[PDB]
Amino acid sequence: GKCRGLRTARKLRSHRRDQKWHDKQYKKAHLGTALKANPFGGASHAKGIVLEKVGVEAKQPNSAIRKCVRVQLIKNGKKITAFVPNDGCLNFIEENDEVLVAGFGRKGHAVGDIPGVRFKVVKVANVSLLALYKGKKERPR
Amino acid sequence: GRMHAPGKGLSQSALPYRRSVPTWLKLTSDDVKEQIYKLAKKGLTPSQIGVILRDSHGVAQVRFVTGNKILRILKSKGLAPDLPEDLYHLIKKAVAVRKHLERNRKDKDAKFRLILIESRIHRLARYYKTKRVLPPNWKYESSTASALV
Amino acid sequence: ARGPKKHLKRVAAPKHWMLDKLTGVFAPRPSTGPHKLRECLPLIIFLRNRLKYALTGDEVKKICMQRFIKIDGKVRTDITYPAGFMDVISIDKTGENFRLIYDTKGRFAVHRITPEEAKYKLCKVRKIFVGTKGIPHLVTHDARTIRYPDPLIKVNDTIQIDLETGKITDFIKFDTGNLCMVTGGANLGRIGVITNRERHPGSFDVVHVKDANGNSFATRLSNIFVIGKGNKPWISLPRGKGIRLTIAEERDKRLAAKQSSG
Amino acid sequence: ADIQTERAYQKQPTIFQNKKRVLLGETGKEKLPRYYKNIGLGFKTPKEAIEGTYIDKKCPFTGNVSIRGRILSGVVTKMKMQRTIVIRRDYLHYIRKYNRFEKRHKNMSVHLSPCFRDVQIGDIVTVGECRPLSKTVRFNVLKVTKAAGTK
Amino acid sequence: VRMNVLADALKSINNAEKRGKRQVLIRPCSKVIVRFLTVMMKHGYIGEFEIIDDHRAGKIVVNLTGRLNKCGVISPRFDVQLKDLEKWQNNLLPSRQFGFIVLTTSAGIMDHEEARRKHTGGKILGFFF
RNA sequence: ACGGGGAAUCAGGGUUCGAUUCCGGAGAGGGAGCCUGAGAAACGGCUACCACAUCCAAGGAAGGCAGCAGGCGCGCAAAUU
RNA sequence: UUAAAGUUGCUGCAGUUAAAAAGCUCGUAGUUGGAUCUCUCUCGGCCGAAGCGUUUACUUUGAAAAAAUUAGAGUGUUCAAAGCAGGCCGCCUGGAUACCGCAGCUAGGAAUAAUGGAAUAGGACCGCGGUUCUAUUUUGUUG
RNA sequence: GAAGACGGUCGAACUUGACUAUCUAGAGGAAGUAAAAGUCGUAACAAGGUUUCCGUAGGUGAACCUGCGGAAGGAUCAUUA
Repeated sequence: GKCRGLRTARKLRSHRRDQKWHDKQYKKAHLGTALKANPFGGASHAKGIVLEKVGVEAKQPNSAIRKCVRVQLIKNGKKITAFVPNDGCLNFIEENDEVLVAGFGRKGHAVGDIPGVRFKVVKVANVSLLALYKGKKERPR
Repeated sequence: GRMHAPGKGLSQSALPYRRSVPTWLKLTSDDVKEQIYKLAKKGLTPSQIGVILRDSHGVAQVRFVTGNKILRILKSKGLAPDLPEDLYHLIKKAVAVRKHLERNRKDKDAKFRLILIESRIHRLARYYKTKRVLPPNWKYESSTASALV
Repeated sequence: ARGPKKHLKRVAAPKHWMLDKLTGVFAPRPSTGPHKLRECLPLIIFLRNRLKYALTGDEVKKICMQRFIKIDGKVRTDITYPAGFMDVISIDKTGENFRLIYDTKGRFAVHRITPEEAKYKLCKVRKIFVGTKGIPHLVTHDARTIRYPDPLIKVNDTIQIDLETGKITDFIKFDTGNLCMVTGGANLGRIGVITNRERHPGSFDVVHVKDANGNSFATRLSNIFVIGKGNKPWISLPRGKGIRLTIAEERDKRLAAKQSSG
Repeated sequence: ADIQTERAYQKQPTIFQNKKRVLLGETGKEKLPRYYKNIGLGFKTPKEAIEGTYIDKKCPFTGNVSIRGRILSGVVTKMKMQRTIVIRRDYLHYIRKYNRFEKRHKNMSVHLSPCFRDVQIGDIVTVGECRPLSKTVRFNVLKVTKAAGTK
Repeated sequence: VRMNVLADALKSINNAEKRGKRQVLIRPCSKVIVRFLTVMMKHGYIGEFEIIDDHRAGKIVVNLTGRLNKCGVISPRFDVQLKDLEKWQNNLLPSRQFGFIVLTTSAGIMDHEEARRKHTGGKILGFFF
């Protein structure tokens, strides 16, 4: 049972803040060891420079080749594999290009089919991928 | 439920409702006090004097006849011990466990049974130091206890 | 900071000046004078905001610089001179005379007064000390020091000052049964008879006051200004008589006073 | 000589103790008049303050301190210094979330005058606020009531 | 050990309205039990009861009507200001129409409807409906 | 992590944010020392040292935008010399 | 980041088998603890001072708590978000009010909960005597 | 009454040690990670072909095996005067 006195608030307030630490949603946002491990550092987006186009394989029950891009981030030098989303969207990218990268949507976890990929390309060469895919703009060289 | 035992046992005395000294008792309160002085000069505890008057002299409760209980009679006449009755019987019991223990070192039963008699002594010495029946520096030391009893 | 502040922000102004939000960043910042800056009404707010004589804070300069304004019978050419409680403002070019008295809602009021009354004001005695070859002094709440006072003037009483000469004419003492105005707190501007004064030595005296309708209230002793001996005020009173209406009957007064129209 | 243990001369500084006397003054009595004063909040000056020979410049009955501010209380814990003791105040702090309290305590070093002699630890004492007397001491002992386990 | 005699004397009379009995024995009685029981009786929840006087601490025999749904104790006896009584009688009572919270004010052990009239706060003792 | 007044969400309880226009603190590249004055350990004052850096005829001279604009750099990220 | 999350649980979770009760016992701090007990003395004009009683927690009232924000009153910004303005044919207005935890002041209550009060009576209330210090009036002023 | 000196004090800073901490060039090997549908038995789930599981010691190609002591989460809630 729980303690239930009237002078027991120090037992109550301090049992909770030790028991709060077994909460993995609490710990991953308060310990600080998973924000120095995050490649962004707690930003929504980041920019980088494309090293190469590595295309990685889908997971078990369904087969395709997810076309990704190996990015090296500007602000801390870290490296990142980001997913180039729609079809024919690797054909707007060459090597050594500057790419704004987002998260995939699961807040630092992989999104189902793709293994170990937590980011997706947003803009290439300071123009948007939705502007290139839908033909609204032209790829600047 | 008993303190240092797992037994939850129910056995005690049941005092009656009628609080008065009964009809047949032909002893006044002064005669009962005079009996108590002799039975204490014989060297009996307050827990033994109340038994002898109940069995032989027909006194049900001395608190009901005299108006006062046993220990406040002896401590007002002066014939009372310094350390109280139940603290004596624990100290005297912890001597005989400790005295027997130097003969038989391997007895790990009475080594455990000594600590229960030990831990009951400090529960009572604390209470008597609080109610100031003992002086506030009395401590049970395991070596001097042969000369306390 | 390093040394004293010279500006006042507008939101940080006293609430009773009733300056709106959107006219500027700064508020008029009263000059040092007889009154605390939380307990005063600057002369720029009395001319521009209350009386609507001026329209900008340059016309108050143009009015005061013609020496048209006397505050307690001395001509004042500072527009941020702190006028406070019981101060007489004589404008002689138009012919009006005002006295700054609180009204029932914790603000000041435009209280026009007769020039037969404008020759005197009341002050409250704040500290009495001897000195300088044994000569006794007063200090009032206007910092007016009046040496050689009457020996029956003590602390927390009320004198009556003649404003052309500076001398005391007659006084009221602190007693029960005297008519008092509250000059601070949440009962500010309220007029009632002193019922009781509870002493708390090493702390503040509490002075229970009784209305003319029966509404009792209390204050600390420093928010107490003895106005009259008995029940007769030695100054005039505003349109409301220092008697605070609760908001229900304050509504009833409006919704019954609009029905006199046509 | 029972006062002058220091390296300078302990002297109550308001009292002049070198008045010239006549033959009925030297043969009559060597009388040192003492300075005492009344703390104004209903604390009785002890007879030791009016009959003593101690000299203390921070005693609230015979020295140069005036008691003004908060008047508080606490129980004595450690009397191991020269003229000053350690009292602990006990209080309950309300935690709002849990609607419960918690035991709390704070210590005060506080000046004990020599008029309050025979003070044992563990009894309630009224303290009174004055100016800083040392780095940590700002209260002065005003009256000492004894713990209920006395007689 | 028996901390809270009013707690064991209400779950004795809670557990017997379940089992359908017409009388409870509740030993031992304090006088906070007799004040609490008299408030339930005055609102028709309980009926007549008898205090058996042995010299130790009394027992009570309470005749039960079949009208009590729940009888409860609050532990610890939290302090309840009158501006915070609405939250308590919304957490503890089934509706705005019936049921009472018993609190011990300085004007006596009373309901929450009595304590609102006499304008009093207190410490919450328990509830019944 | 500058603190408060406060802000978001919310049945009741709560949780999280509060650099940011009001009050209070601190600081003018980093430490340190002063002059004047009612008030400064002041930087749109001075004197040093450490760090940068402008002119120079090479002997010297002058610096301090976390004021308003504006520039570079940084960055996902912010306006008119 | 907040709700959803009664998936951090004070309200309000769980612990045989789903994650989980320490091998057992003693033990200091902490936390929690059984019944019980129905305002007066020296003064001023019967009404105020002064004292309390053992000390508190609790509860209710009071006074003190910056403005802006929040709630909320009044007001046809052309509606509204706002604003503190406006209205009538020189006058008549308004610029309210609530909320402002804990700690600290104040006054009433006395249930609950802590705590004292005499047990080798150096105990209460009475009038009786002694010892030591000593007030300042008394002897037309004066030592 | 200027320069300048003795001494005091405040104290930036410099030099060399120790303790560290961080930015930086380098063979060697190290561990886990991305898969693997690659080869030998078949430890386990049926009495899973030596019931299984737990602690603890020893030996191996390895799932493991064996000595001691438990438990049933067993394959018996039971075995006759």
